[PDB]
Amino acid sequence: GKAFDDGAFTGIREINLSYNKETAIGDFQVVYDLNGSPYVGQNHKSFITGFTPVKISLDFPSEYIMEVSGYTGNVSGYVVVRSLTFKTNKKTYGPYGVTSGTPFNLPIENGLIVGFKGSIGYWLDYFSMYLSL
Amino acid sequence: GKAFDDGAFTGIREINLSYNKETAIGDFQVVYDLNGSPYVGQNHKSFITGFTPVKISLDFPSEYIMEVSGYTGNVSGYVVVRSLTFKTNKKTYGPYGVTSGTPFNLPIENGLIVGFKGSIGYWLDYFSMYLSL
Amino acid sequence: GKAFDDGAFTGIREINLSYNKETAIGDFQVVYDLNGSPYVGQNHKSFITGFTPVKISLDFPSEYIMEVSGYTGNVSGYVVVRSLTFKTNKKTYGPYGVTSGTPFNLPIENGLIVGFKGSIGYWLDYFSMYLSL
Amino acid sequence: GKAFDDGAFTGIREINLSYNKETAIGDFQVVYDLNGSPYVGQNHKSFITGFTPVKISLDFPSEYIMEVSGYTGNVSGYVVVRSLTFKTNKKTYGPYGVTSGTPFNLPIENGLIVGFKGSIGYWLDYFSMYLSL
Amino acid sequence: SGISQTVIVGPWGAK
Amino acid sequence: QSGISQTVIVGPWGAK
Amino acid sequence: SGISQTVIVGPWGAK
Amino acid sequence: QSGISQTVIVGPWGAK
Ligand SMILES: Cc1cc(=O)oc2cc(O[C@@H]3O[C@H](CO)[C@H](O)[C@H](O)[C@H]3O)ccc12
Repeated sequence: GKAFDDGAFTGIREINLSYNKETAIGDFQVVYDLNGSPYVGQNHKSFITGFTPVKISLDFPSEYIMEVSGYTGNVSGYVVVRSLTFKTNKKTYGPYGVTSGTPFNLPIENGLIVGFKGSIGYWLDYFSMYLSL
Repeated sequence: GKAFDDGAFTGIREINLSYNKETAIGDFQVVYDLNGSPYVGQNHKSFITGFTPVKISLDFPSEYIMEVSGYTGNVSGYVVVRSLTFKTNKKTYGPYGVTSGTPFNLPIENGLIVGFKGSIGYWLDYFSMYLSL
Repeated sequence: GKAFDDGAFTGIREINLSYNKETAIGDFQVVYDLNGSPYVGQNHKSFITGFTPVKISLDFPSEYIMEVSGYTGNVSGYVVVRSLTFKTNKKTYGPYGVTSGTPFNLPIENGLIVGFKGSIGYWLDYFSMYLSL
Repeated sequence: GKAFDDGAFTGIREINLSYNKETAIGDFQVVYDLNGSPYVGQNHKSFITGFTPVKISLDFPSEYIMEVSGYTGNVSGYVVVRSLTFKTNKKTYGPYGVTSGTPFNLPIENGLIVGFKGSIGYWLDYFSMYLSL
Repeated sequence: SGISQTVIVGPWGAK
Repeated sequence: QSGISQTVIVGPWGAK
Repeated sequence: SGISQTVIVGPWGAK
Repeated sequence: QSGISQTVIVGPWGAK
């Protein structure tokens, strides 16, 4: 797939993603906060299309992500991120995608997700998160 | 379980734990680094005995943990940490305890684990990790 | 004067400032790094003209500021920043302005300047720096 | 002088210093906070004695240092820290010593002093501060 | 306040 | 916390 | 170097 | 990359 790396920002305003209920997560794009102004991140797109788009618009700055969870599994012989869920201090968003395979979860007691990196082919292959105070 | 919270330090020198394959992780104790000197954390003991002890003595500061993983699961009707694995830049320690239940993993691309907190009853109920640059 | 606050970034690529050899610092503008891309900071302009411009182009990322120093003092009845000097791991830029009044200095043993804020009227009235690892 | 380096802690509970109003700052010892508990730092002592001791007992955690300032000057052929003042969010402690020579100051808009290093011979030669969020 | 802060991830396990 | 990341800031130097 | 660094956790998924 | 946590350090002040 195509590796991406947004780097680190001061916060998250909006998450745009896409998914298919029979395969996996496809596209991913974040609207970051940068020093109190919105910064529209690169749109990281699947090599294919036909996904269902989702916009998660957070009530920034009071609302923030406290846990990212999901499932990784096999789609056409590739290990990919099949589903994501985003839990904030106020609401849960998801699950989006297919909830089967190996679960993973990153709960945060203190600190913030401030950036994402990863790789996307037909589907989101893998991802990592920048964390800060 | 009894809550514990070591707080944050400079790094990790040694992890002392105990486990039983039939059940879960029992005791947990960490020797931290504090500004280049060993800091002997409190031994957080299980309420019961019968565990196998494990001492993970790291080659500090050349060797440091790059991934913590394990499994949570039901033992005698309690959700607990059944298994832990510590992967460093040098080698892999574990799994200690059966790898059955709900997996979790915290790989670290950049940064260090500098502290642990959690709760231990008969078994390790839950834990969190302090991370720093 | 007029307050400004660039916020925090990944590093510093260029500083563009103006000064007068009989008065103080005037204009101040910074090209930051933001996750590997230049971020063109707003030009914070003096209310008055007559300054000499200087462009401090750093060999980012191998070259970075290790000490900022200067003088603060009276100009036309106002306490302003009269002089600045920027010392990097590779060379010294300045003094710019007038080396008179009360000296100040911020040497960095570990860490980076990642942002500036302050206020400029006829001259740079005051400034602060964001620091990060 | 003998170099010292306490490293970094959670915050500051007490500063013990000594000075002579004819010479300079003599001894320096900090009681840190380490994860909610007091940690008694090494006592950094001058090669000579005769100084007047002072104890700055902070109302930790509500009271914290916002600015450190002082003067460096020549005493009997040695360039040393002749004077220190600690300003907290509650009050000003000092100046202790002789307010003569070249001034320096470290004001903090956001963050905490969490550690000291430096060098002491007959007098405090120099010092640096660890800063953290 | 006067107490330093650190990123904390977790908890994993019960509750 | 809030959703806004924090940074150490030193200063100001200049006018009070 | 002159590049600020940040804690990064992951990756989760392939490889 | 080492197993030692790092922190911002400012200074020195005094004699340098
Ligand atoms: C009935 C029973 C059976 C058994 O095998 O173990 C326990 C343990 C008990 O104490 C609990 O320890 C757990 C798990 O670590 C929790 O921390 C819980 O809060 C403790 O009370 C109680 C009954 C049994």
